[PDB]
Amino acid sequence: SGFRKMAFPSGKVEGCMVQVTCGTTTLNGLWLDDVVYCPRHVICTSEDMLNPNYEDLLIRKSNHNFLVQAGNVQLRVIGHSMQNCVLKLKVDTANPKTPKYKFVRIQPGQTFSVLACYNGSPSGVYQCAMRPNFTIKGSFLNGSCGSVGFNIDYDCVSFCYMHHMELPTGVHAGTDLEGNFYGPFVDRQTAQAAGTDTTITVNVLAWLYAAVINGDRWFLNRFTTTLNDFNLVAMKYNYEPLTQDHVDILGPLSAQTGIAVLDMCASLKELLQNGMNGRTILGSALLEDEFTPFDVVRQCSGVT
Amino acid sequence: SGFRKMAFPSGKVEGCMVQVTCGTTTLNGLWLDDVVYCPRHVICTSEDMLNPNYEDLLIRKSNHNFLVQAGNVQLRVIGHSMQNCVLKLKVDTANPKTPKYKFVRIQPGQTFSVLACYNGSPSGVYQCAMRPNFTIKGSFLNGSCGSVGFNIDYDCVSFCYMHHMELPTGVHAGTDLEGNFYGPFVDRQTAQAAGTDTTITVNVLAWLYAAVINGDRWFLNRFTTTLNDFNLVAMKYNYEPLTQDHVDILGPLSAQTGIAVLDMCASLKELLQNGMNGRTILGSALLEDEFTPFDVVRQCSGVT
Ligand SMILES: *CC(=O)N1CCN(S(=O)(=O)c2ccccc2F)CC1
Ligand SMILES: *CC(=O)N1CCN(S(=O)(=O)c2ccccc2F)CC1
Repeated sequence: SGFRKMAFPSGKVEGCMVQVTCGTTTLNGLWLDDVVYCPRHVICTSEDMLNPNYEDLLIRKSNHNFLVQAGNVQLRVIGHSMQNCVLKLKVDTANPKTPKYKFVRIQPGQTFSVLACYNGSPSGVYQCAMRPNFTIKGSFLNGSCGSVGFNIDYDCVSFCYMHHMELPTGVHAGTDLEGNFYGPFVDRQTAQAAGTDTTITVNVLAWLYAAVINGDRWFLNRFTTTLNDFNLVAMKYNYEPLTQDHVDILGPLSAQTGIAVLDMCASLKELLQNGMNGRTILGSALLEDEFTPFDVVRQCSGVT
Repeated sequence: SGFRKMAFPSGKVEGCMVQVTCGTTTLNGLWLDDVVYCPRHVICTSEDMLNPNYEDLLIRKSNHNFLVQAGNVQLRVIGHSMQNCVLKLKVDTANPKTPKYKFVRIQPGQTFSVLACYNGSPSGVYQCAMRPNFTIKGSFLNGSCGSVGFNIDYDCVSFCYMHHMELPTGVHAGTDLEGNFYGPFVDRQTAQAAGTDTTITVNVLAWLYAAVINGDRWFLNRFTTTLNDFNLVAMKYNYEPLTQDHVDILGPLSAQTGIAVLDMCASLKELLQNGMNGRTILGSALLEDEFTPFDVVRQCSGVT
C-alpha cells in the first residue's frame, strides 16, 4: 500500500551521461553506441543565443572543438552532424554501458523520469509529464541542458526528452532525441509564452483509482455522468476533454476497483465543483495529473 | 528554476539489490562486500508472523536454506547471523559493484531516497522522510521488504532504512542497516498504532525558502514573530517545535533570499491561520515538509 510519485531506476541512464564542452559552454550529452547526443546550442556564446544561425555557427566548429568527457576520460570525436536541434557527435568508442534503447516522441499527458545532470554527473531523478501546452515543469539550473527524460520497459530505455531551455515563466522546453522540440518552442533567447496548462483529466482519474485502491475513498459519491456532461464541466475547469479512448485506457482500473469510469468522472466533477474542503487524497490537496493509467497499474502491481 | 521532489540517482544501489528466498518467502537483500542484509522475517511462514520467536525459528535454518540470487546467478552462502531485526548472509563473493558506503541511523524529519524492489529487481525510486512518529509514507507491495532508503554524498551511499512492514493504517516501518527499528515497531503481525504524524516545521520553512528562490512569493507578508510565539501556533497545528538549532540550519537560505528566518516563520504562521485560499506554492496546495534545508540548498545549487 501507499502511492508515491515514482521515477524509473536511473542506473541505465546514469551510464550514458557525459560532459560536452564547446568553447566556454559546458552541458550534458547522452552517449549511446558511438554517438553522443547534445543540444546544438552548445556551440553558442550567450550572445549567439539572441538570434543564432546554427548552420553558420556550426561551420566554425571542427570535431576537435567538441570536448566529450565520460567520468574523467576524454572521448575522441571523429564526426559531428546537426539533426534538428541536437548535435550527434560520433566518437571512436561505443559506450560499453549502452542499454537496450529506443527514441520515442511522447504525446502530451505522458509521464517520464528526468535524470537531472551537471557536467555529465547525475544530481537527481524526478517524474515529469509532457504538459498539454508541450512544456514540462522540471528542476533545471544552468548546466542541466542535455539532461534526458525516459521510460523503461523492463530492460529497454525509451528516451523521450532532452532538456534545452527555460521560458521566462520558469517552465521547461526541450526536444525528442531526433532534436524536434515538443510544441512550438525554438532554441533562441526570445519571447516564447506557453499556452494554457490544462489538467490531464485521464491522469487525474487514474490517480483517483490509485487512491481508492490505497484506501482513500471519502470522495466517492452516489452520482454518475456522461462523457458530454463531464466534458462541459472539464472545459469550465481547464481540464482536457475525456475521450472514449481515455475511458478504454481506464478499463483495467475500473475492473479492479468495480467503479465504472463514468462514476469516477462524476466524483471528479463534484471535486471540481465543491473543492477538497480541506481534505487530502493520497497526501495531496489538489488533483494530481502526473500519473498515467499505465503508471497506476505499474505501481499498484509492482512491475520491475 | 523549478523545484521537484527529487531522489538520488539510484544506480549505485541498483548494483546492490539481490533476491533472498527462505522456504516460500521471497524478498530483497542488500549485497555490500561479501554480506547480504535482509529482514529476518524472511525465515517466517505468515503463520510464524503472529508471534515469531526468531532465535528459535533460525535454529532450523542452515546457510543452504538461504537462496541468494543476483540477476540470474546464485551466490554461495557460507555464513549467517541475526543482528537485531536483520540477517547478515555471508556469501563467498564480494559484490563487484559495492559502492563506498556507510550505515547511518537518521533522525525524524530527515529525507532519503527509496529504491522499491521486487525479487531483487528495481521497480522505482521516490523521496521519503522519517516522520516524527518514526513511520515513513512509502509505496510497498508484498515482495518489497528489504528495499532500502539511502542518501548519497558524491560517491558515498549512506544507507539509513530497510523496509520491513506495513501498519494496519497503510504507513511503513523499518530498520536501519544494523536491524534496529525506527520508533517502537516490531516485526510481528500485531496491534501497532502510529503516534501523531506532526509536520516537520524546519522542512516546511526550507521549502518556503525554495519557493521564494523559484519566484513563488505571494505568501511573503509584512510580519515577523519570535520562536516562542511561532511555537504556540505550531503546537496548535501539530507542527514540530522550532529550535534555535533549526534557525541556525536555515541560515544559508535566509542569507541567499534576505528573508530573516523569523520573518519566514511569521509567513508560515499566517498560512497555518489563513490557509492557502485556493492558491498553490511550488505546485502544492499544502505545505510540503519532505525537503530538508540541505535538500533545498543541494537542489537549488545543483550538487552532483
Ligand atoms: C542550457 C544549459 O544548461 N547551458 C547553456 C548556458 N550555459 S552558459 O552559457 O555556460 C551559462 C552559464 C551560467 C549562466 C548562464 C549561462 F548561459 C550553460 C549550459
Ligand atoms: C514484507 C515482504 O515483502 N514479504 C513478506 C511476506 N511475503 S509472503 O509471505 O510471501 C506473502 C506473499 C503474498 C501476500 C502476503 C504475504 F505475506 C512476501 C515478502
